[PDB]
Amino acid sequence: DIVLTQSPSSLAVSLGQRATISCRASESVDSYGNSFMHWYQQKPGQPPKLLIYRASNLESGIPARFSGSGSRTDFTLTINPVEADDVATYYCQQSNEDPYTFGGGTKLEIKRADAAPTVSIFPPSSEQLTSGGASVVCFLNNFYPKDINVKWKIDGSERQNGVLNSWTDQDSKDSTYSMSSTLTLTKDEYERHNSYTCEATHKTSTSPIVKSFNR
Amino acid sequence: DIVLTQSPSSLAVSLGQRATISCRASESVDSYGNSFMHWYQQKPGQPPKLLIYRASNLESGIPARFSGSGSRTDFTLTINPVEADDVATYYCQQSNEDPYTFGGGTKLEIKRADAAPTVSIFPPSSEQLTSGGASVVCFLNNFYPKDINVKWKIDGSERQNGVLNSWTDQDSKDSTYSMSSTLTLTKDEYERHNSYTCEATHKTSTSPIVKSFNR
Amino acid sequence: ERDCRVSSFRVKENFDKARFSGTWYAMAKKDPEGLFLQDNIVAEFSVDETGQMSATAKGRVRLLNNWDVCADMVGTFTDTEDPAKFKMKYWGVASFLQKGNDDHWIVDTDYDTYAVQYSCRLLNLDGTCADSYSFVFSRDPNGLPPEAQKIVRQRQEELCLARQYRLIVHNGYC
Amino acid sequence: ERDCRVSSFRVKENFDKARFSGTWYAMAKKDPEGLFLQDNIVAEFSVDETGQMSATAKGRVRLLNNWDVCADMVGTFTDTEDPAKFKMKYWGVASFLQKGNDDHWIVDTDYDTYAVQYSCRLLNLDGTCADSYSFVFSRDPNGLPPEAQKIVRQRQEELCLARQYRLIVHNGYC
Amino acid sequence: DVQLQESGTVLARPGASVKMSCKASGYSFTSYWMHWIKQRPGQGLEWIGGVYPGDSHTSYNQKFKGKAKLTAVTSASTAYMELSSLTNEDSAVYYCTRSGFDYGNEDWGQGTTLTVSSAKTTPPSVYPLAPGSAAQTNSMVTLGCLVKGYFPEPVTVTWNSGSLSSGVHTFPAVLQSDLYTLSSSVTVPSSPRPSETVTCNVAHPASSTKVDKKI
Amino acid sequence: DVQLQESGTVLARPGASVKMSCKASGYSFTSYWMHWIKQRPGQGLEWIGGVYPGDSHTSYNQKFKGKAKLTAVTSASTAYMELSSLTNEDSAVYYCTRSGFDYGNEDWGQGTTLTVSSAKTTPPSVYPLAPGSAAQTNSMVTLGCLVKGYFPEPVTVTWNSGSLSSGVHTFPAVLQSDLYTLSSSVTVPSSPRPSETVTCNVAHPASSTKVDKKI
Amino acid sequence: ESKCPLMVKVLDAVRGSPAINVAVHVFRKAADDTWEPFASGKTSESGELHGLTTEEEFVEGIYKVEIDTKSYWKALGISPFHEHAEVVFTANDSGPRRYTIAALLSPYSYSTTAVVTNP
Amino acid sequence: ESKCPLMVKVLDAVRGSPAINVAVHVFRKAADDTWEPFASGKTSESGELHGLTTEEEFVEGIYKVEIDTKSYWKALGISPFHEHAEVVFTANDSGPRRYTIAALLSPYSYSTTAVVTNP
Amino acid sequence: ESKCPLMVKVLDAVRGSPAINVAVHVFRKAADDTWEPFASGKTSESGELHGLTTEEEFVEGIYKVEIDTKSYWKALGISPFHEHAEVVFTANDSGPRRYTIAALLSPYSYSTTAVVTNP
Amino acid sequence: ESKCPLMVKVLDAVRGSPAINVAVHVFRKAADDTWEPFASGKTSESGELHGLTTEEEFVEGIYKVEIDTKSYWKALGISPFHEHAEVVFTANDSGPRRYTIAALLSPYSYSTTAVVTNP
Ligand SMILES: CC1=C(/C=C/C(C)=C/C=C/C(C)=C/CO)C(C)(C)CCC1
Ligand SMILES: CC1=C(/C=C/C(C)=C/C=C/C(C)=C/CO)C(C)(C)CCC1
Repeated sequence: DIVLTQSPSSLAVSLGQRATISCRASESVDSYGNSFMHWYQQKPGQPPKLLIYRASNLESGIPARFSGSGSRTDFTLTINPVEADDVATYYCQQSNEDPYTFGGGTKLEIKRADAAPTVSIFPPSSEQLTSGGASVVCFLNNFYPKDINVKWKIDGSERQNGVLNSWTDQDSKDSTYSMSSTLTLTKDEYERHNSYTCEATHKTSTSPIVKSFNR
Repeated sequence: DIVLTQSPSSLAVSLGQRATISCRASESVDSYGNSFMHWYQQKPGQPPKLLIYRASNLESGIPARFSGSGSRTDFTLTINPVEADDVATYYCQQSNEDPYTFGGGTKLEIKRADAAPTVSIFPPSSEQLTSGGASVVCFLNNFYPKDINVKWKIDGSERQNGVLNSWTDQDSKDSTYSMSSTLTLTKDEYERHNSYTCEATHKTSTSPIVKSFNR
Repeated sequence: ERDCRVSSFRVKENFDKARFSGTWYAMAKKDPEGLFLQDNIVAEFSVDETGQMSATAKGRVRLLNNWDVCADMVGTFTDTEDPAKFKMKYWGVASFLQKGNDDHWIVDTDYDTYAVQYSCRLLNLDGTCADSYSFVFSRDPNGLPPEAQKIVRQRQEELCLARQYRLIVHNGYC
Repeated sequence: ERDCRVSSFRVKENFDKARFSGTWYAMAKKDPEGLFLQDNIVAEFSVDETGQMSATAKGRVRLLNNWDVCADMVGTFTDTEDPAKFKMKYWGVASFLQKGNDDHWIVDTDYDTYAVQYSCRLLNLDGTCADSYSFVFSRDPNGLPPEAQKIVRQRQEELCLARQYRLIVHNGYC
Repeated sequence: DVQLQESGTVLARPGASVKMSCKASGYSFTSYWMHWIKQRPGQGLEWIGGVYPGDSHTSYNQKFKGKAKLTAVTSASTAYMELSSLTNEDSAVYYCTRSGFDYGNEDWGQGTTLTVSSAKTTPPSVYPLAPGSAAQTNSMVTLGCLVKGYFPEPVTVTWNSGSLSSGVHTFPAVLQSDLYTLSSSVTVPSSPRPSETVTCNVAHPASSTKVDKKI
Repeated sequence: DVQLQESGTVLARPGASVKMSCKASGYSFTSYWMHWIKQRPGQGLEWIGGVYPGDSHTSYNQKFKGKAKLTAVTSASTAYMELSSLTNEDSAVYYCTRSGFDYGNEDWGQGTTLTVSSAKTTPPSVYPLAPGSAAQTNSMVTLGCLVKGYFPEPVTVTWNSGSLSSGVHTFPAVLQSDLYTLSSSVTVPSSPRPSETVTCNVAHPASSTKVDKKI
Repeated sequence: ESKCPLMVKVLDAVRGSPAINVAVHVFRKAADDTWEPFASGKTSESGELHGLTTEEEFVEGIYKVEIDTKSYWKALGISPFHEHAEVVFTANDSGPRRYTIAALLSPYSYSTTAVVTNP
Repeated sequence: ESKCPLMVKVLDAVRGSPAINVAVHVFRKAADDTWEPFASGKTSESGELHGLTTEEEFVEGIYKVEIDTKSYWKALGISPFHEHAEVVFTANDSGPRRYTIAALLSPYSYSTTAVVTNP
Repeated sequence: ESKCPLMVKVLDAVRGSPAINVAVHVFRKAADDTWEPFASGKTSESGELHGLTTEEEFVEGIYKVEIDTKSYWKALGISPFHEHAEVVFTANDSGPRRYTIAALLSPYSYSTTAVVTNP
Repeated sequence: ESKCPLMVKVLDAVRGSPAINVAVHVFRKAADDTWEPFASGKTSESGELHGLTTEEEFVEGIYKVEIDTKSYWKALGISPFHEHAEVVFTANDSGPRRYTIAALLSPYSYSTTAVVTNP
């Protein structure tokens, strides 16, 4: 087959500037006088979206922002002015030679200005204890940059076990980031303590944001 | 009567620029709502030429170059773009009060680029001797600036007596200057020597231009 | 000895559109502000059965510049509370030709040989005329008897306009 | 295995202006350089008594930009030393509509259901076609039997144009 | 317009087999292809093959030749792909997309998720997330929703039957043991709740379970 | 067109008397005035007075009241000015110019020169100015002409009856003793002379003397 | 039926044809500086517009002819710039006359022009 | 300061020179239905009128530019046709555009033209 | 006598009238890139010009219409700027058509314009 | 260096924007009778063509400026009428004047305009 390689895998740039996603090929993708290269926009929790057909011809529905170029084995998807709602992964693909093949894609992220995370913590409801297991939930919403740190403090004691992580791709409107956490204990190991805390460690601040409640 | 005074008496400016000939008055020349001032162009060997009637109204025949202005006791003739053939004397005159009166006029000259004088000397013809008097003529034509200097050398000796001068107003096409000279001796005092010379002293050159001939 | 009040100006009493009607040639004038009939001026007055008086006047004008248009004008005189005084609505046969409405006082005349008109375009603070223009019509373009000139002389001084007249030329341009 | 010489291109023998005449719907094309009938294309062929063949073709074009003009075209085919080969003089009924004269090769057809044309605007150093455009007309805008597609497939590869066809849409814009 | 629907989630045992559908609607089912793309998590996009309904013809990628058997009923207007002797790898989301009878890339289907485990389908468990206070006046309030231990994925989640959409955060999967756990959160003015009925609608097709929990 | 001619030069004895003419031709002799202006050398312009042929009326400047008596024959269409009991001052050029029956400045007459001496009219003396050589080939040559001791002024001087005009220099007056002396010079290609007849035509009305000298 | 002191003609600048179906409206300045409906109409095949008024109805006064340019262009398909073109002049001021206004409207510029004569 | 949003330029077709000291009048179609005054001025020697309104007061809405083509011509002793020339348009509807109204004028004709830019 | 595929009209911009007595000359590009005399004539009272050629003589080809503008203006009295106005187009290229050229000459600028249709 | 004697400016009447990269051709009527090439160029983004000839080689004589209005329009898929627009005039006859040929163009119309200055 032919090899497609996505230059940088992660891609960040400020809202309003240009993008320059690449895609080189093991073989040539051009034939009889053209170029069979294609670009797709695959956003979170959804399937691919066609953008450019034949490394240059735009798709009816896609805005001027995009535009492609290349030949032989060098092509490039151009996004400019990068727009808030364009945060996604961009895969190229060729159809000049069987078998069809795609690129490793590229995650495009946006550069913005920091925002401390809106924290929130909640007490395992009734029926969750009514199972033989404990799980307190804390929400880390709309924050930035990506990297954040959560630590569950249960009676001054840092809990490592029960730690369930989950992050969400950069939003689409305010281009932020969010995480959820939840302390998954036994229902018993819940009634063996009385001070439940969710500490948030983030660069947006020196002092860690602390949300808690007690049994 | 009323007094008319021509600001500068001599007036020089380069071909293509403007002139600003003046004419102030002892009394006011304006009456019932107008101004009775007038401008004339008097070229060499000719009579005055009407230019502007009523310090503002142009005469049919005169070009846009000219134009007047003023009131009360201050008026001004405007020549622009001064033109080669406009070398002359400009007199103003008023007719608001009797008796009529003119101005002292003003000689307008043109600024140009130097040119050494084309010299020429000639031997008193036959009949001039046939009178009882000698006169050798030398012509200093088309030169510039105005000031020049002619010295008659007759046998290395500088002749001062017989010196008859004559200059011509700046030409009209090439805006130059010319002078004639002639050594007026006796017919005898002509046949008492044998080397006749006309030396021309002018800024256009260090070495004086010398034209001569011998008896 | 003061003077120069348009109203003070004395015009001809008992004017007669009739006796006046006919051909008239401009010998001299006084240029008001703005553009104005320059050379070769000639007017033709002529009243009708209803008594209304109108006129036509061929004259040259250097409209714009290098643009010498012999203009064929026309104007209707509305009568005023004075046989002599008038207000002249006008225009040119041709359309682009300055259209207008100015006053018109047949200053004086003797009907058969000379005629002097004054027109005060615009009034002065006190009562002098700022924009003002005039004519000295003659029944004979061939000129005018001194007597007439002599008389004309008077009027002008009376119109506070002595000297201020630029004499008209008749080369037959048109 | 080499190929791509316009003359090498193999067209339909014994064309028949007659049998081909009628309505035809554009299913697919190949965009030459420059502006070109964009969406909603439909042609109407029809020869006359003298044998000459002409046509009309309503199609949309994004002339200029934001300027979407359904264009009503017309073109007269001059016959060539080949019943299949042709030279198309044309123009739009409306005047500003691109006028022109290009070649026209009825590449292939079966007369009743499908039609494939090729037109080589301009030749290549050796003999390939640089500026080149084509169509795949169907008698039924409702589509085309695979067999036909299948056949069309051939032709295109033969015209050295496989894949290069942008499929046409029929929303009824006009 | 070009509608392209797929079949519900698939759950299969290691070594078994499966078949998927993909009804066409809006274009000539015989005038297009229809390929199947495979997309695994930290992986990307792999083409599988495609069918030409009209010729019932087929094109596979040797990497799948012995894994996916594709078919298609013209009349039914649907293409199929059969996954034989499954492993834990073939488990991924498969997309169905139509393709030109000349090019490649155009329309993609919602995509049917595919899990190849041995655990038994366990329906969700929805718990509502309520704060520790009526949540004071006028202060904006964030409600939550907890989806505990379910399997396999996915599990559509929305609020107010989809009315509320702005200010919502639906956190991704997490393998709680051999079960999963998802969380959602909605943020709203102190005005909507509790005045209005705040409802979190969790759906899990895999188990035919629908549940709407108030707040 | 407006022609305005004057009478020939005047020569008068100290204390005598003189009268001048000024025929009008081209305009109504009765509809204009006609003034007499006096212009002395390093002096300028002085209005004298004017006549209204029609009214035979007259306007003088008190400075001349007792010096110039003006008259005018309508029929003859000529105005006159009589200079009584002459001195050496009244000697100057007098110009005649017509004037409007309302304003003041328009047409000037050639102007009649006026000399008031006691010396007796002495006819000119023309001598030709020739170089000291045929004047080589192709080099341009300058010919001259000498007007010796004549009186009073002026003395029109031209070449080839006026053909040759360009490249001519006619030098002004000079009181050789109690006689005058004028010179002229013409510049010509080596081509015109001696092939063609170079002639210098000197004329002195004052003495009814005409002379054309070849070269 | 008779003559027409006023006529309004318009040509389509892009097309190089007559601007057809163009709506027109002329008015007259009343005794209040207002604009009273004098007459309306729309261009024929010719591109012209005849019969608006009469050598009589059409009297002295300042009038206003408003060429509905927008509805021309927009209707065909371009996003014209001028909301509409207008014409205001002093009608039959120095007597009776034949007025003809001509427009050569374009999507982003127009050149109104008129020619007048006698009967 | 910075840059001027809307500007006009007027040319004297007759003499092939700019028409100078020509009055201009810009109004804005108001909430009610009449053109409340928005700005005025005179044509510079350059034949233009820079600095009409600033880059923001020139809000979004309909505008009318009135060029006193009348007095101008009249000034040169010529009786013109149009009582004035106006350009009515909709501006700043979508983002900010650089409006430049130009005019070529003659005694019995005239034409306007607009150019829009962005940065 | 018959129709006329070609008509040439001209209006006097300054005057706001028809440009009368204007000389015109149209040509056709021969087989050498030269300009062969196709037909001449002069504007009538109308300002128009009819009968230059026929639906037949007038054939396909590039033609050139030269409006003698200078001799118009100069004759009247102004020192016009353009030596003369010209018009060149590809005649009856896409079949048969009726061509009408219109000029609105002014002393320092002109605006040629044509409108074409069928019979 | 110094300043540019003759210059051209071309506007796209249709879009209210300058027409860019539009060819221009200036020739000089020669001693014989044909226009020997004098200069050529392309329209800048400013829609003009500065630096045609210098302030002296641009001698005294007849000149013809040829604006390729053709290919331009054609470029935007529109078939125009005129094969090109030219301006033929006499320059530097009396002293030195500053020539500026301007052009407003449409698919079926156009007009040229000239402005002359001095210093
Ligand atoms: C009507 C009329 C007269 C005035 C004519 C004028 C004032 C004409 C001006 C024409 C201009 C200024 C043309 C430039 O466009 C006079 C009293 C002579 C005679 C009586 C009839
Ligand atoms: C005449 C004609 C055809 C070609 C039409 C073309 C090529 C039109 C281009 C129009 C443009 C570019 C309009 C923009 O002004 C085809 C072969 C399709 C059908 C047979 C008749």
